[PDB]
Order: sequence, then C-alpha cells, then structure tokens
Amino acid sequence: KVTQERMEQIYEEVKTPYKYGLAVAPTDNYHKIDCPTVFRQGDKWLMTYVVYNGKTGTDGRGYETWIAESDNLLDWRTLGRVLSYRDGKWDCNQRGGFPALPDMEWGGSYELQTYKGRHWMTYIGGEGTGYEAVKAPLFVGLASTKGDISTAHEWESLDKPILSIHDKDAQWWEKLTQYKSTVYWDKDKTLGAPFVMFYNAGGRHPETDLKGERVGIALSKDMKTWKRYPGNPVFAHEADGTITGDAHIQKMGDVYVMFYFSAFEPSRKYKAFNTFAASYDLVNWTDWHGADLIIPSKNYDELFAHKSYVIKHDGVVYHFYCAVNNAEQRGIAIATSKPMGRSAVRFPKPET
Repeated sequence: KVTQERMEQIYEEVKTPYKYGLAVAPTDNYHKIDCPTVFRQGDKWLMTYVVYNGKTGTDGRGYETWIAESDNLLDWRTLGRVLSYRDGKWDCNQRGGFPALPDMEWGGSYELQTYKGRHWMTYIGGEGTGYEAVKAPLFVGLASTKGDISTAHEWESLDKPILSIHDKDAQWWEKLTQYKSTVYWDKDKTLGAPFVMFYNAGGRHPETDLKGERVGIALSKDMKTWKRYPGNPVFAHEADGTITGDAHIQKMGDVYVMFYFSAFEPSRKYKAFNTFAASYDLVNWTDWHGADLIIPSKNYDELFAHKSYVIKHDGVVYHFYCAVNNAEQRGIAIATSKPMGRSAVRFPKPET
C-alpha cells in the first residue's frame, strides 16, 4: 500500500485546477472526438485521437484515428487520418488507436519508443457499426509503422486481433468486449515480460453477477503473442454498471501512477470523472482518497469530464481529457496546473 502521505504528494504534483478549454472539437454535431494520446518528436507535439462520425448511438459507421500537431500543447491543428476504415477486414468499421511504448517517465521526454525499427500502436477494432460495441463486440488490434509518426499516413495493421473475447484464455472480466489498451516497454521485466498491456474490458463479476468495466494486464515478449495476467483484473470498482478505465501509467521516481477515469460510480454526484491510483508493483493499486482530478464544472464538460492523458513539461502539468455536455457534444479539452489562458475553440451550436 502506498502511504496516505505519498498519495497526497502525488496529488499535489499532478493536479490541474485551471481549465484552458477545448483543444480539439468537432465542427458539426455529427462527429464526436475522444481518446487523446500526446507525444513529442523533435520539438513538435503530436496528439492521436478518435473520431466517431455520428450524432447518435447508431447513425455513425464507427471509429477512425486522426492525428493533430501543436507547438505549444494548447493550440492544435488536425493533419489527417492514421487509422482509417479498413474494408474487407475484421476491423472494417471500428479503428480507434492508442500509440504504444511511450516514455513513461513523469516529466520526461514524452517520446514514443521504437522496437524492431518501428513505432507501434494498439487499437479498438471491430466490424459493427454505431458507437463502440452497440452492434458487435470490440477486440484489441495491433498496428505499426516505419514512417514518420508526425505525418498523417496510414499505419499497418494485422489481419487478426491480438486479443479477443473469443480466445480460449479470455477471462471473466473481458468476456463482453474489449475497450482501450496501451502497451508499455518494461525494461525491468517486473511481470516477466518486456511488453505490458494495460486494458479495460466489460464483464460480469463471478460472485455478484454485477456488470461493469475493469482494468487488467496482458503480457508479451514480441508484441504479437499475448498471455493474460493470471491475477486479472488488477483494478476495479464494484458497483452495478460502474466503469473503471482508460488506464494511463507514468513512472514518478520509484512509484507508478495510474491516471484513470470512472463513470456511474455511486459515491460521486457527477456521472464521469478522472482521478488516480498508485502502485510499486503494477498489480496492487492504492486509490486516491481525495478530490477527483477532473470533474464536470463548465458548460462544455457538464455531463462527462473524463479520460486522461497527462504531460508535465517546463514546470506545468497539462491534463488532456474528453469533455461531454448535456447535448452530448464530445471533444478533447485541457486543464493545467497554473492558468495558461483560455481556448478560443467552441462546440457548434447544439441541436434543439
């Protein structure tokens, strides 16, 4: 267990009280933008994000992954797609990606690392249309590129998922569908493998029959072949329909900090939010006992303020998150550790 004192120090280190506002927003009501991953190459900042091209649960085709660039972490310009609808394949309708092998050092380079001369990415893949898993389940895919990661070009992908709910070795907590994943390079082989995947998935608890989304680990020596951690899930909050997910891990000294979101948690009077946990061993997680890091509080995030990517750079913490309002407009916003101005980006006028 991480001490209360150390948990309080981590909170003071990572907090972002000051909402800059939207970073990336849809220009109409029939697109939704989510799932930031921020990284650096040279002195350019890059963000991958997913786009759903519908207003409702069923009108859109599904996820594509786009990339945007920035010089200052605040002002962003969209470049184009990096994972597009892939006709004739298992993932033809859902392609929502999450770059892999980030430098995990808190306040470090924020670069993506190479393996076998390539950059890597995992993704939400599936053949159902609509929003996420409404028509069909979602599985974990693997992508990679030998290209320049600062360019909107198509990354290459496998013709089978790397993990799926139908696998012989699939566990109870992931039987319904898989959701976000992120693969880390663990130099220390803390869990007996160099590649450690943190992912969230839906299932039913074998004792209580409660449905929810929970976080677990998968392990690999080559990016291609994966085994589940036998002790999965490693982080969950047990209530009816509660979501725990989008685990985002950075190493701060001798401790790992997991930024995560939760939704439909009974102990909160807002519907979705970000907080953190910490661990020395990647498996046993101590939950923060204080105020949540990001909560609904502005027009633009009044329903959900949730999902994390966190950059500490030049003495300032930038917490990227997905903002959803009561009209269910969806985009990516930023909060910071000191005021950094105000975004000029707005959502479109909502539909009546």
